[PDB]
Amino acid sequence: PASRDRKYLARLKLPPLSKCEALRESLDLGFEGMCLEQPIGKRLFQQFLRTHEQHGPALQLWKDIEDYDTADDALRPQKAQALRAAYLEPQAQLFCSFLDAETVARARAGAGDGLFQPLLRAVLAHLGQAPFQEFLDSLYFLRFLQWKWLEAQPMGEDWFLDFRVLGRGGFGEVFACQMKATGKLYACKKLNKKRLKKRKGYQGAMVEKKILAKVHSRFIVSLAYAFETKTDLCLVMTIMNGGDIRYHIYNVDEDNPGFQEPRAIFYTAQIVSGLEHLHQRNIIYRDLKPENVLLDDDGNVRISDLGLAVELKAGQTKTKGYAGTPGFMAPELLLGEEYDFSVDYFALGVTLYEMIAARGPFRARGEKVENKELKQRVLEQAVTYPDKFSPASKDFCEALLQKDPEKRLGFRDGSCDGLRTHPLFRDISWRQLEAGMLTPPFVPDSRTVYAKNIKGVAFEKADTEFFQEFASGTCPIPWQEEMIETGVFGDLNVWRP
Ligand SMILES: CC(C)c1ccc2oc3nc(N)c(C(=O)O)cc3c(=O)c2c1
Ligand SMILES: [Cl-]
Repeated sequence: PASRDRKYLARLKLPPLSKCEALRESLDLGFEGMCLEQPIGKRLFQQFLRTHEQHGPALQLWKDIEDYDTADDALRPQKAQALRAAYLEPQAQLFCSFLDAETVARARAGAGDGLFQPLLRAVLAHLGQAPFQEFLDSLYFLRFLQWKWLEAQPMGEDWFLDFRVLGRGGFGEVFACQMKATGKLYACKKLNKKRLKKRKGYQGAMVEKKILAKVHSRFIVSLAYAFETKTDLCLVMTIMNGGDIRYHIYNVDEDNPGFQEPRAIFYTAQIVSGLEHLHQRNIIYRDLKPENVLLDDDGNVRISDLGLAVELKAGQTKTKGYAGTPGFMAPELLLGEEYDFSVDYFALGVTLYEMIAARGPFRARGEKVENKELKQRVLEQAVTYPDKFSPASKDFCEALLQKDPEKRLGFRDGSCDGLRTHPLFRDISWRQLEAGMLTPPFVPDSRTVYAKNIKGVAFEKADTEFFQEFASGTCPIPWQEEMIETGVFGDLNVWRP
């Protein structure tokens, strides 16, 4: 697919303003939701602030804090100094007068990791008041509505060209496809309708869809579009051309398999960030393993396949249910007891162990064991560590592979902050990692392909009613990201050529 389609790009055209009146009422106009969380909203909000002299200081301070948050440690002292001199001095041209004396004085002191975070909250609080109100009453808000109208237009199977098959497995096939208008590459997972019904796979598919839709993280595969065809239910999501971790452990360098420790730590840190994102939203992954951790072109990883994931309702702290992969399921799960997010951290310990050791903690390399035998080992067998493990790796895996979930390291006080402070992540800049700034340790070769692999019922009302609910359409944030990434936003959002 060495070519976008101009026929479908032509369909991406901004509507007249009258077509956006209906949308203006039936839409969440929250400041946080519109101008911070939605890329096009933020972009248009900042353009508004740019073009209004009085909001210049607040805009540039906002940008410089974000600049400081992603900068190299060597440049941070300088950028902190320049920032304070530019915005936090009464006589400075871009002095932010809207701040309190308390916040300005505070920001002028200290040089910590979380510096300017109180300052950012103060700026965003200010911007969400008067400047936001002015924005709603400006052309830039109307332009946002135009983009939102375009976002809501139908973009089903006709907008996607499948050009290669990636996998064939449980419940359907996975294709690599191109969004025709913009040319962006996606992975499309197609679930066969008849097969789903036959396996009663409605809950598992619906739950996965809803989770992928509501979650937005660089360490979890994103859902961009959800639509239906005559035969399939389709999920268009982030493509990951590097393939799964497991392949990279064993099938590159087969004479010395396993990752170098720095590389294993990098992926672990990325996985942790993904897990935290789910756990902070009361979701349990329940299927963490090398084969479900995928690599993209740049060498960054994401967790995938949320089919066994479960969301706790409000008030609920633990759940019950046998689900997962043999060798990665925690003891408390295997015993049929209640469990929380701790099960995912046990799986992380196993995942990290396998990355370094090039084998499971409970089996030798290539050993085939029956599920009853492997169940006994997880519950009873103590994990041994070969010489490739450093003191940090061993200690960390020992902490994660605790059979008792009370003694096990993981989610505490609404975060993984306690886990981050382990000496294993000594050389990891969490701040840059989470912003996707860190250079990955290994970059996959685009030439190289990192993989192996190769009834009649009628539909009722409840089936079609379910499929429409499933086919929720375009996911707002991933779509906006796409419009910007591909330059379609820049191209259509002009004023004077
Ligand atoms: C055939 C192999 C080299 C390959 C290349 C790209 C891939 O891109 C993917 N993207 C996804 N979102 C998911 C997923 O959502 O599970 C899975 C894959 C692959 O398996 C996958 C496998
Ligand atoms: Cl205006």
